[PDB]
Amino acid sequence: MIQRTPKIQVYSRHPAENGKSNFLNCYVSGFHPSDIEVDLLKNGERIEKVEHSDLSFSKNWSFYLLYYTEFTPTEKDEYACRVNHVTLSQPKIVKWDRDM
Repeated sequence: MIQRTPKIQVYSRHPAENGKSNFLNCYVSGFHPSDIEVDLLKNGERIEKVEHSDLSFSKNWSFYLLYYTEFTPTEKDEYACRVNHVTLSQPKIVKWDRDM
């Protein structure tokens, strides 16, 4: 057996073909086992509608999740990714840096 803690990155992107749209992204990488819970948070509250959840693996024991959705950030709102995994005794919350 092998278990690996996810790396968690939170960032925003504008699709070049539609530059006024903005997406909040949580890239959860290199984890095993594949069982996992991932949410985007807005002001501590789970975002229920997340448009894209793309899971892949490289080696049979390394998984990758891109979890993202359109959003409209205001300088007052706080966003984050929350991840639960067997390797994490407490849920891990990674805050979005607004300049990322």
